[PDB]
Amino acid sequence: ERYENLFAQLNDRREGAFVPFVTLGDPGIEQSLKIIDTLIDAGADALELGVPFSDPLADGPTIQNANLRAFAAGVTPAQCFEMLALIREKHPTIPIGLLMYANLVFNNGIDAFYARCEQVGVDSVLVADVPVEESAPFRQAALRHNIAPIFICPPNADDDLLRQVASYGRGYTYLLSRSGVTGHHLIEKLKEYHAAPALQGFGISSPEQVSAAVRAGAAGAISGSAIVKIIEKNLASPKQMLAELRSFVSAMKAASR
Amino acid sequence: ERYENLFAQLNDRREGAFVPFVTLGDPGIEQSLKIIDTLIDAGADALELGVPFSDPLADGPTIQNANLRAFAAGVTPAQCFEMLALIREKHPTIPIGLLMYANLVFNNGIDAFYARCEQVGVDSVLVADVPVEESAPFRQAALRHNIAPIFICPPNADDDLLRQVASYGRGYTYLLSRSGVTGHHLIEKLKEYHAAPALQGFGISSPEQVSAAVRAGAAGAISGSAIVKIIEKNLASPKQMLAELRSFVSAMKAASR
Amino acid sequence: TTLLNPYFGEFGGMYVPQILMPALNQLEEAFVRAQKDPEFQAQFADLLKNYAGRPTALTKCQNITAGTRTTLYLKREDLLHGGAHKTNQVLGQALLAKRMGKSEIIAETGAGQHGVASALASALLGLKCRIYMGAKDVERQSPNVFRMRLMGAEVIPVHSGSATLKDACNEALRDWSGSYETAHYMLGTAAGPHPYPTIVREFQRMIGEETKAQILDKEGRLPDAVIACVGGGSNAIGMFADFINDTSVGLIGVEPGGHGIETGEHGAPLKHGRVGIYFGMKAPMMQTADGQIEESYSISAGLDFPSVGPQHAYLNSIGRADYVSITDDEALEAFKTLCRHEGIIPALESSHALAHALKMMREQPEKEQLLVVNLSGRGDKDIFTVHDIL
Amino acid sequence: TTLLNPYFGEFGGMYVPQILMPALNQLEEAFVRAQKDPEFQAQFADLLKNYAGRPTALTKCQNITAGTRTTLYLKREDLLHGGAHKTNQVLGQALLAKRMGKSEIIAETGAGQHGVASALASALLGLKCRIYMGAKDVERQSPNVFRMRLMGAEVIPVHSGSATLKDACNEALRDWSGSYETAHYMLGTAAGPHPYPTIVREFQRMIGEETKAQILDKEGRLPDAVIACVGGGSNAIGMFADFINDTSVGLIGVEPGGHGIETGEHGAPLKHGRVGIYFGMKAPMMQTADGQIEESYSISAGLDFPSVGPQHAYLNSIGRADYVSITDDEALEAFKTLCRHEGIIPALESSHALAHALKMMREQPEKEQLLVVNLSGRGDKDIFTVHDIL
Ligand SMILES: Cc1ncc(COP(=O)(O)O)c(CN[C@@H](CO)C(=O)O)c1O
Ligand SMILES: Cc1ncc(COP(=O)(O)O)c(CN[C@@H](CO)C(=O)O)c1O
Ligand SMILES: O=P(O)(O)OCCNS(=O)(=O)c1ccc2ccccc2c1
Ligand SMILES: O=P(O)(O)OCCNS(=O)(=O)c1ccc2ccccc2c1
Ligand code: NA
Ligand code: NA
Repeated sequence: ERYENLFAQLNDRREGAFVPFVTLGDPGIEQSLKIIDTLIDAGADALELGVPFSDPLADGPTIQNANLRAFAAGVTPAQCFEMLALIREKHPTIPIGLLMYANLVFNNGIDAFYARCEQVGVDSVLVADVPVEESAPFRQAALRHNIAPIFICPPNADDDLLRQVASYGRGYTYLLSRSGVTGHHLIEKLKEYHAAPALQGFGISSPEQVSAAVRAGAAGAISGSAIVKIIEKNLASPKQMLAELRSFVSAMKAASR
Repeated sequence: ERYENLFAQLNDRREGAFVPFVTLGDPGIEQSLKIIDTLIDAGADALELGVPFSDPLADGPTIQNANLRAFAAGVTPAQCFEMLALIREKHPTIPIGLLMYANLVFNNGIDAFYARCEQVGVDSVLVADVPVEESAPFRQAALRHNIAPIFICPPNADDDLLRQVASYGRGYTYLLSRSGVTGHHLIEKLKEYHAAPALQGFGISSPEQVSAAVRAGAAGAISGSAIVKIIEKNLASPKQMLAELRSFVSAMKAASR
Repeated sequence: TTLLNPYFGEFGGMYVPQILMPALNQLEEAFVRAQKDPEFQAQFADLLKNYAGRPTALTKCQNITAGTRTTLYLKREDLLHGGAHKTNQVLGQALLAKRMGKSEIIAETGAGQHGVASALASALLGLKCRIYMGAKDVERQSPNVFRMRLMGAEVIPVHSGSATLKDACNEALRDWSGSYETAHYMLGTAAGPHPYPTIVREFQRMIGEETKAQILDKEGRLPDAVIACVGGGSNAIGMFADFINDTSVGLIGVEPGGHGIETGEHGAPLKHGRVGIYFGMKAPMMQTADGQIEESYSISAGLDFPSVGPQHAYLNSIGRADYVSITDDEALEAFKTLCRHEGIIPALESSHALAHALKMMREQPEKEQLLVVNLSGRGDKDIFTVHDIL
Repeated sequence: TTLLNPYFGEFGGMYVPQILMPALNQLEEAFVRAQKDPEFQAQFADLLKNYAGRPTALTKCQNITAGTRTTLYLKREDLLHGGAHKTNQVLGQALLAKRMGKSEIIAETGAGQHGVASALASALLGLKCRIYMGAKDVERQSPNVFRMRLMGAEVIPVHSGSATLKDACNEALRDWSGSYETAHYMLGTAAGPHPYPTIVREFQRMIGEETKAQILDKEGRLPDAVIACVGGGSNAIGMFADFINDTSVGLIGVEPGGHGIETGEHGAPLKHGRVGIYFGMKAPMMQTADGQIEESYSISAGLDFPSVGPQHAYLNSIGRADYVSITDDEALEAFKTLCRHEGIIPALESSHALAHALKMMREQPEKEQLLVVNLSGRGDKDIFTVHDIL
């Protein structure tokens, strides 16, 4: 719902979307809530929020430490959902996507997890370690609760995969910039198969990359490590952290217009 | 020669022989020469002198340490022969027997070793690790140089061995008191086979043992560890050492009369 | 779609990032083809026989069972080159890597035994080997770390997470997600995403196959039960496999009970954990009420995998195999007993299996039973640990 | 008189105190009878196969000889239970002790490998085992000392003399001289008084017998030369024995050269010592100009016997076998090379034999030659030593 409206609005302005990623609770619940508000006020079209997990086997050192810092603050999934409800109560239209690891979704029941997402106002869920091959129960539960299940389109994806990602995905299609962990042709075929708008992710850390993605045909770009890095080098300076995050996000978003 | 005369003399007095053992050079060349003179002046009928060897595998802790002390003084086989010449120059009739380990005899030639023994005045040689089975070259070289080759008669010796020991031995027959290392029927059979006079050794440390051996039919008794023990517990007291050795030897010899 | 079933009942699967699926598909296809290739089988057999030392003996204990009606045999994997069963399957996986045209090997290790096995196989077969190991484990396994480097392997400490096995497992998958084109991930146990639980079982199956032939030759019948410790499940499934269809043969897996199940300090997820999804598979695991992955505690470093192979969870579910636990103290007693009565020093991991056999014997001394314990490895490596404790 | 010849040419004999001759005669008779007893041979074979793990593999190096015309095989005694060839003959001697009705075992050890072998055999066969070890060696071999005690053996430090192997050898004979009635002296090498050089050879002969059968099966011909390190001479004579009558097969023994023959700090009495009489035999030894017995120096503790088996001195004298030396540095290089290119960690003792094979290959790379190196033991025990040096 919120994604469909956002992209419809952005399309009318001939601009791409800039979506930053952060770990909920990093470096703390209070500072994280302030970081998130700064991102939105700086120009973020949507958010990608990670729930701290013990074993983020799909993330590089930057996010690894983001998760570690959050755990140092005692951040738990229950507290993350409390944060999410608060964020939605403050910002009614911004699309909110969660970056999850399968066990946190499966833990108390898959259906129950997506039901909770729907009640706090979450818009999409990307389960990092669930490939299309194991996605059935997750995508089904997502749809039953009006949550967009995010699918990943790798750079070496074959036609078969493209069709599956286009048919099963919702909200937006995740376009991997490369293989590995966090730290043109596929775009056209996705549109041919009526796939959800594509958002390029992984390695996006500069304004020109945001402009390149949009010109390539993508609906926008996602940036994580670049954002988290600003947090990790300003821990002792809360204010400056927010100031630098704002300058960064404003620069990235400007590149999408 | 000297053994034959000693036993002939002792027999005429109806007394047994008391033969003490010491390691040449223990605790030093000078003190050893003084120890030896004290033993003789105390009543020793003969002497059993050991040449310090690195691996006395037939001796217990007492003699082991005697050898060690001698090595600490840098005592060598060459110096032992110098000591032996001096001892003989001072005491012309006392029988002198050496306690050797095979390698020291074999080292510079077996024949050469016995030749040296003859030139300094040694009377017998007992090679601790040479059984009758390997004795040929040693006994032959001994006889060629008028040295008595000492053979060992174990407590569990069979008739075959008794005959060999009686035929090959000279000077005196060594009668083992027990098995192991340093720390009646056989006697009679030895006499039946015209064996050299028997001297009991191993474990002899008291006057009554000397009297028991003589009454059993032996021509005398040998005592080592008991003698060496007096040395090892009076190192810091040279004089008292000689005094205690004298009292000990005089007591042992008295038991033989 | 896959060529083989990725699941054992509800357990298993391929829960890895989308980017890693091509690597799993390629590996499964290479495995299926290799299994039908007489040339591959011949090369594998030659290495097992002339390099590793197979077949390993099946030793009858003649002192430890005195006074009872138990007859105990020990499958001697402690005599295999390397000192543990790990060597069997690394040789197979190394050949697979070469079959796919891979020149690099990625491996994870906790106790370091699999690390050493991976390094020796890579040295022999000319593969560039890099090993990930939790920083905490590297500190506690200096000997094994040096052996890996001596054999040309690159050891990489992992400081993330709890700095242990699970963290090394994550790093391995992170590395592979961006290097699978030229590197093969040599997983060390019968767990992880399909096809690994299947591949590791088939490459360890000779343990059970030999045991069956040997016990039939020596006793003229199958054992009443085969017993094996369960860390990740490789030595146990290797012993169990050929006996699964022999319904009369009991299959007993022994998880580490640590300081006692009730203390919470153990490594028995199959019977005392909760099903979850991690390390590419759906299986029972050590995890918090929230769903965070925890570590497995045991006196033995080798029984540290915080989850368990999916086939074991399946065999347990249908009642074909039974799983139990043995505490640190019970394993220590079994270790000392084998040393003194049979002159064999067992790995502390293997001592858990032996400890359960001893219990079966001691609890019912007049029960006639023929048992085989898989002695997964030798315990020279545990001498210091046993010494300090004692 | 004896049943068998106590001499190999001028070397050998029974140079022990008269009191010990009955024990040697009894042992020789028990040995001769056992060698003609099918039941004894069957028991020995059963232990070797089902307990120790025989036959051991014959491994073809596929990397270390690349670029040369040398084909190298390694007889894998490192895979035998215990980790060294020592296990073979202790099992045989333990059976002999029981045949004579003995209940106690006396053993000497330097590196501790034979000590461990003696302890494991005694634990298995129910014999009371006491082991003499020089105090200096006990300090440098804490691991092995603990393994011996774990297996029920009594370890006794010897502080006399230089506090090393030769001193332990003396203590063993001192003990036996007064306990031979109920205790058997399990000598650890092919040296000492007759019948030991003969008994140890016959109880290690399977090394060569297997090698011959294996090389004929694999290459269809006998090797050009078999190479083995020589401490006391047991692993070497075990490998040489079955090939002595095969005149075309070279027999090469490798003594430790230590820091270099010219430095005087070595352990090569056969080629650089002088014949003497000690430890019950006439053989070449490390001794001073005066005739005092000295110690053998080598980076490897196992090549510490200060003399050498009489049969080796004899084989050298008649030109049937050739003896050479290898320095600490040459052995270290061979150790590192095998680890990195074949994935096998060799004992530092065995590394001396490998080092000479490598020299034969490297000095004449285009010379076609088929060589077999006896890998007497594994080198996990030498990891720390190699580590500190490097
Ligand atoms: C002798 C022995 N027996 C049992 C096990 C447990 O694993 P398994 O259950 O896969 O057989 C191990 C594992 N060792 C793993 C985990 O520490 C390693 O990385 O070396 C072992 O080394
Ligand atoms: C692996 C290996 N290879 C070679 C040798 C040398 O002896 P050998 O010459 O008798 O074969 C040893 C001996 N070790 C002796 C002396 O230290 C011991 O008491 O354990 C060994 O342990
Ligand atoms: O700038 P970065 O850090 O390189 O990449 C941004 C990642 N954040 S994310 O979008 O929340 C994200 C995280 C991990 C994933 C695993 C595999 C499929 C896609 C993923 C998406
Ligand atoms: O009192 P002790 O020390 O027990 O015994 C005295 C030994 N001295 S000795 O006579 O020189 C002597 C020493 C060692 C021997 C080895 C075996 C044959 C006989 C021997 C004689
Ligand atoms: Na486990
Ligand atoms: Na030697």
